[PDB]
Amino acid sequence: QVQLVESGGGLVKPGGSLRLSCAASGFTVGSNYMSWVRQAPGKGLEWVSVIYSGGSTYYADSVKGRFTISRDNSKNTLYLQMNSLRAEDTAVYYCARGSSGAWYFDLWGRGTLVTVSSASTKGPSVFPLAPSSKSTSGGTAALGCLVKDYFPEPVTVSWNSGALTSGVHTFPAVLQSSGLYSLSSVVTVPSSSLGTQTYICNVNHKPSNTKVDKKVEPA
Amino acid sequence: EIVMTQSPSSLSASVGDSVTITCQASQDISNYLNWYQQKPGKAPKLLIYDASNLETGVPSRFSGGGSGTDFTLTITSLQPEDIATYYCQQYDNFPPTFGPGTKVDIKRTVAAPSVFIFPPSDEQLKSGTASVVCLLNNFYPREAKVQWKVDNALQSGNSQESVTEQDSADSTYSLSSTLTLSAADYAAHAVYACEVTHQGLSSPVTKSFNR
Repeated sequence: QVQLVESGGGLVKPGGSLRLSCAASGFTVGSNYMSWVRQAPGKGLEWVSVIYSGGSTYYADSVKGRFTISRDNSKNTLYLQMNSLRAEDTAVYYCARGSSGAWYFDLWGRGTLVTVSSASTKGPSVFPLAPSSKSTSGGTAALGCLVKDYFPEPVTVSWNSGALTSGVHTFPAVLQSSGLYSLSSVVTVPSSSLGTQTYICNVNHKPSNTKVDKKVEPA
Repeated sequence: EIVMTQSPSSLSASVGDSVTITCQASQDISNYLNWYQQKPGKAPKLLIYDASNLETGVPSRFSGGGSGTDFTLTITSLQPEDIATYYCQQYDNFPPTFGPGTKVDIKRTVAAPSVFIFPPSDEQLKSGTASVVCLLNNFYPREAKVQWKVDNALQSGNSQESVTEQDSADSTYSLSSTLTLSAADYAAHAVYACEVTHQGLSSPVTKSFNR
């Protein structure tokens, strides 16, 4: 009932421009000190900008001149305008709420991943990893989905639209020699009920706004 | 700008141990110091604010101390779910800055992997590529070795592997390996096998199939 959810991330060419949005529920952006903070390997977590309730904005030195934080109170959404993106701007971007204006970051969003590169987006192919006598052990059966050949990151995968989370393992993606990513997601379930339950992996690759629902059938 | 340091970079401990991690500011920051917990793929979560105040709903086994330039966070009965990277953060001078983080892992009993193998899907085969996948499930410690064998001949250079983060419930890991061949190459051999070595097994395990 009280959360933050970011959107807008994806592939952007150097010098390009992107707009991130962040929709709040359970509180009003117009009466809160909202911040953007990013994270990437090397520099770790990095504060980027803030907008006060009254409206003052402040920016980190590394994005002064290029980024602009804003909010529309009608939609209760918060925005980060990103111009003239550079290689080093690749990061997960989080919006975060603070109190007291002294910066605590008490509530964060899920994050949205921005990849600055000159390559091209490619959506994945999804193939079932079907349960069979070679993926059963002691009454348990393994099954999964293989999410092959996409760029850039990330791919997210749900099972049964979010209703199946026990026993799921979505593996970190690997970089294939083609420069494309591949990942697998698997689940273990009872063997005895493979004939009566249905298992569907939901694959979302928002950088190429691609969505695939793949029923995984026993072999 | 204030530089925030943290030690150790990581540590391992068992369930019930008490663990203390440290954070140093380059100069005095009073008690303007916050602690965050983050697990891989998830957003940070505020644990302690103003050096020693528990955020609402944090278990009492977390506590923080310090003032000036040295600060500590202490967990008294380490639980499997406390697996994470912990970040400290100052707000005394602009701009606020974060430490590089300390990773807390957990030890547990040796557990041998369960091993499964998946032949390529026909959907993929008709596109001319054959991926064969080997799954190692729920093992500990994380060190494990997979070898691919086609018609009993060891392979190199055509596989890739990836290990999960540590499970927040049972403190195990899982591992996925994929062997990728062309449809032409795939259809010229009979038996496909992944061979698994791990400290929980006295002899390497092999899962295979024909076709």
